[PDB]
Amino acid sequence: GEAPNQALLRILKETEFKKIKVLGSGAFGTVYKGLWIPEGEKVKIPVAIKELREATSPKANKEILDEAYVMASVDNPHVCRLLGICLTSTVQLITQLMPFGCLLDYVREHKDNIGSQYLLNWCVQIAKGMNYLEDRRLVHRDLAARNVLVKTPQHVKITDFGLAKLLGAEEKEYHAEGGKVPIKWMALESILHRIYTHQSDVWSYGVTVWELMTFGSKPYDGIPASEISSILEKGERLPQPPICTIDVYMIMVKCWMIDADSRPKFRELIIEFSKMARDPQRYLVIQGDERMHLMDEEDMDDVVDADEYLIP
Ligand SMILES: C#Cc1cccc(Nc2ncnc3cc(OCCOC)c(OCCOC)cc23)c1
Repeated sequence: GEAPNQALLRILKETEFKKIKVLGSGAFGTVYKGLWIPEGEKVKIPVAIKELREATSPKANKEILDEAYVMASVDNPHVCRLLGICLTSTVQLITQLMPFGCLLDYVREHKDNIGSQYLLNWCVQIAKGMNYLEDRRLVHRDLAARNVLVKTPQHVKITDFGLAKLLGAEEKEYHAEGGKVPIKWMALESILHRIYTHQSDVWSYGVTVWELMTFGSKPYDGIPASEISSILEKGERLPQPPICTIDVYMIMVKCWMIDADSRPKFRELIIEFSKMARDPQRYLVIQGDERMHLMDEEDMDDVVDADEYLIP
């Protein structure tokens, strides 16, 4: 009693796309930047191409195809979608280019120009994407700022489905196996029982929210992954970001309750952050909150311009 997944997997000819520059060569393969030019039409589509290292890997090959399967099965404005695959020596995933890269690095190199309206709209958008995934019965499993891409400063989307698992109809949770999950973003029950749920994703959503409000800080900067379970067992949690009103911080804290059902639901996070988005400054206190444009390059507020200083 399960719905057939009639998603279309598109096989694209390598001749149809012109690679142009590598965006990153991490410990997973490489991500390129290019243009997809379908033979028939008269359109040039900016795309990102992801593949593995030159030599063929056994299990890594299955993993790209697993990731292709999930990306080809989601269609939402706040989720990254697969345009298709190109069967070369190694399989290549092709998706829409998110020009401004990942959100984490984005908040880092733009701290001095990120106003409360942008922060709150991203929380709404990320919550919408996640609620969609929940409707599709998909449990992310690696939600974090690094996995949210920026199409434009006003439009972000969730990505990286490398660990995503689709749950059955009467299936409530996923039981994992190997240890390859980032500890500092996982629910307590995940670390203790390898259990994952939509509610487990909410915990990660909370942490993701923390990264944004702190403009890109590393959660538990000191503490090493091994200790995280214990500090969490003692009831410790991430600190209140300086720009955070208690209203916002209470949202992050709720996503971190021990009882998973006590945490909010993505559909509720959307409503909550949406209300706050209508009146940004009542919820986040940021020094500039616009732009913060005559570079003094000094620490002085008794400065007065010469054409305002008259005959003494
Ligand atoms: C298929 C697939 C797939 C799966 C997971 C992740 C991505 N990533 C991306 N997809 C689309 N556009 C990207 C653009 C990027 O530009 C970043 C710098 O911004 C000026 C970018 O940065 C790569 C990491 O090094 C910075 C990643 C992009 C693609």
